[PDB]
Amino acid sequence: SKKVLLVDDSAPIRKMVSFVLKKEGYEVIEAENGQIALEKLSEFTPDLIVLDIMMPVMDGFTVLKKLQEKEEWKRIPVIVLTAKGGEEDESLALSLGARKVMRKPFSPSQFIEEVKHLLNE
Amino acid sequence: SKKVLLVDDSAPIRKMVSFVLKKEGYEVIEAENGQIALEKLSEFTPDLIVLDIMMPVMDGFTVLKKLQEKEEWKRIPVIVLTAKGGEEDESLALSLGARKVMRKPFSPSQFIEEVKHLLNE
Amino acid sequence: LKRIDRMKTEFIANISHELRTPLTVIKGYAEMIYNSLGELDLSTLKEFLETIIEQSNHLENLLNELLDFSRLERKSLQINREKVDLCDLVESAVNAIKEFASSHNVNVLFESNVPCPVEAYIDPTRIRQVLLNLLNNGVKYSKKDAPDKYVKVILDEKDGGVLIIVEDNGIGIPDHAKDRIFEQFYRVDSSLTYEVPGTGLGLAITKEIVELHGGRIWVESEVGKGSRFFVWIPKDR
Amino acid sequence: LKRIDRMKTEFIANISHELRTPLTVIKGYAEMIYNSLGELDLSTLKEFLETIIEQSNHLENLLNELLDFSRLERKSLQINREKVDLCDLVESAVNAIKEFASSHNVNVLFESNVPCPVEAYIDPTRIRQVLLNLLNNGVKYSKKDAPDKYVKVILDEKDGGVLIIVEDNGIGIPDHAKDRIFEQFYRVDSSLTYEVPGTGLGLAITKEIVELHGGRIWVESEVGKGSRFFVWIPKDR
Ligand SMILES: Nc1ncnc2c1ncn2[C@@H]1O[C@H](COP(=O)(O)OP(=O)(O)O)[C@@H](O)[C@H]1O
Ligand SMILES: Nc1ncnc2c1ncn2[C@@H]1O[C@H](COP(=O)(O)OP(=O)(O)O)[C@@H](O)[C@H]1O
Ligand SMILES: [Mg+2]
Ligand SMILES: [Mg+2]
Ligand SMILES: [Mg+2]
Ligand SMILES: [Mg+2]
Repeated sequence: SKKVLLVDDSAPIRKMVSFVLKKEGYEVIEAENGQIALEKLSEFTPDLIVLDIMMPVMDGFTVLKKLQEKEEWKRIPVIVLTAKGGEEDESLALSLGARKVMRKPFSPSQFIEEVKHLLNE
Repeated sequence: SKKVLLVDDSAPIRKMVSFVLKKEGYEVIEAENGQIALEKLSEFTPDLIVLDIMMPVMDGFTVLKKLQEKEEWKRIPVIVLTAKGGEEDESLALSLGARKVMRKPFSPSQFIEEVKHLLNE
Repeated sequence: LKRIDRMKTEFIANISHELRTPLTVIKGYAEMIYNSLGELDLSTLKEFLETIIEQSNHLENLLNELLDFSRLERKSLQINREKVDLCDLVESAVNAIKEFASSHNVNVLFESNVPCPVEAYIDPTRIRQVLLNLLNNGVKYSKKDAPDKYVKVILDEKDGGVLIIVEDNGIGIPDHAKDRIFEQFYRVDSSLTYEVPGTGLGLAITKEIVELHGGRIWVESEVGKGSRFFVWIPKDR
Repeated sequence: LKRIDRMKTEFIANISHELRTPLTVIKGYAEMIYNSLGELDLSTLKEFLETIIEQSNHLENLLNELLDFSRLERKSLQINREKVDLCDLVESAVNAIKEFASSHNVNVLFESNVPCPVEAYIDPTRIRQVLLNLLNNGVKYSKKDAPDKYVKVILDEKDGGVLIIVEDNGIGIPDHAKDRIFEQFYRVDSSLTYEVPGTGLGLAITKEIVELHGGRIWVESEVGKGSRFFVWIPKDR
């Protein structure tokens, strides 16, 4: 069982995403904003980060950037899962080390496929 | 089994409303706009009219008004089922002889309760 | 263009109206299932979940259209051209509007004045979106009592490019609106008074798409009778 | 107030963003069920349908807020006053924001300077909506690294009426925005650059509600440190 850091400000999304992830046997750690996320990263390293962009306190891009400037953090795979349409936003996230970008709303199955692909690399 | 004239321009709504109505044993006749509706009224009298407001070709208020100016039509009970929020719109519909006004989205059960109340009067 | 602010505020209400149409279906079927758990078989339940998924897709699209609007106002939308056969492009568009036009007993017709392998260097998705918008308006704004309601696509090539006409015997368009109907959020007073579903975005989006191809779109119509929309797209370089 | 048109167009995109949050949940769980028909028991299915119904209710509400906006701009919203105890009204509002404030580790506090059976002749639903809006903004705009993030409701009565203060050690508000934050669609640049969820409607709605009671709302804050929102409502006639 791998460990996943779920970062998003919507509880319903967290609860939903957690269900799909735990269905595949994974352990889930939830963070509701960018700062919460970074606090949890300082005292453990997850196998994957599912990351939202638009959040209070600290946004996803700030997180992405702060992940890069640390050695132990910049190798952790990140799926950006955002309600933002843009091709500029996808491109920026990728250039900040995000592996995949997925637009909300999304298919929970295709999400699961993409999670497994990154955990088996 | 009573007969109901379902007037609405959204097929998904018609298909949904038809299912709830037919579940209670009623016969359903569908109309997709105000004119279609009036054509079907000329060659049969239903026990109830479920009426939408915003439609192409002919709106619900026009229908309501054209129902009033005929003797055989102005006694048919009408539920207005509309996506329009207003208290002016509810009041207008009532003054044009509409019995109930229900805002979309709605509870299919409460709808069914209201349909039965008007068919047993 | 001052009065534009008065239009944007009537649009907010229109956005709620059309967004809460698929929402009605979603919350509907969902309550149907949540209540009739015993009565329902696990194969009509499938039929029911399908339509929830499809209807939440429809309102995803209605939101997408709002983005693509502000993607043109903010001026960043890329046009991906290629050589397409317009004959089968408009046929696909005519076939996409089938069920909608049937409902209100509107006849959809496609006619080509020039032999049919008509090719042009255009964005296949964006031009279709223009066709659909015009075709839809054709159905949406048809006459109350006109024996046979029709929408007609006439495809021809002349005048340094390709010329597409969308004809309808519909409610027509007044003189003062002949230009303003392409403005963002603009709907003719009639659409408002007679409670016609709409946003005022369709044509504004359409116009910007046509002109990004370096083409032009105008309308020739008379208030009582018939409306014809002209779409011209240049061919050579 | 020319630049208002530039605000309304940034709002279209913001509307799609917050509407597609509950839509994600709806299409999500619905696909979860449609696929895992065998695996799922008919009692977690209930739990799943519930949240679909509740989430489609949340986006019904987000649309309702858009209507109530254009109900104030069009100027027709009725205010239904009655004698309410503000102490338990704000307590209800503090209790409504519990889970949201918990998430981002924001402390919600209510303090009354005057003994607590404080009554006033006000719309119980509309004032709550004002409280919730301010309280929410308190949580929404909290500092990145401030040891203890708090929002404080101070209830007092003086100066010919009742005075409500909503305090927060948050990101503060610059001078030029101290007035403009109550305009429709206005968000401070920071909210845009740091990708904070929002519409720009909350306070515009709030202000109109307060002033329909014949009251006033202003803000005293400094950019680094703390923001205090003042709501004054008159008592006698
Ligand atoms: N075929 C037509 N016949 C009559 N009026 C039309 C037609 N097409 C468009 N209009 C008018 O032009 C306005 C703008 O069209 P459009 O941008 O598609 O907005 P809408 O979403 O309201 O259809 C419409 O509201 C309608 O009043
Ligand atoms: N407590 C606060 N601290 C800092 N900025 C605030 C606060 N409350 C409101 N603002 C600013 O004022 C703007 C308007 O507030 P509001 O009408 O609630 O819009 P929004 O939906 O963006 O919160 C916000 O976008 C934000 O920039
Ligand atoms: Mg978010
Ligand atoms: Mg309708
Ligand atoms: Mg249109
Ligand atoms: Mg707000």
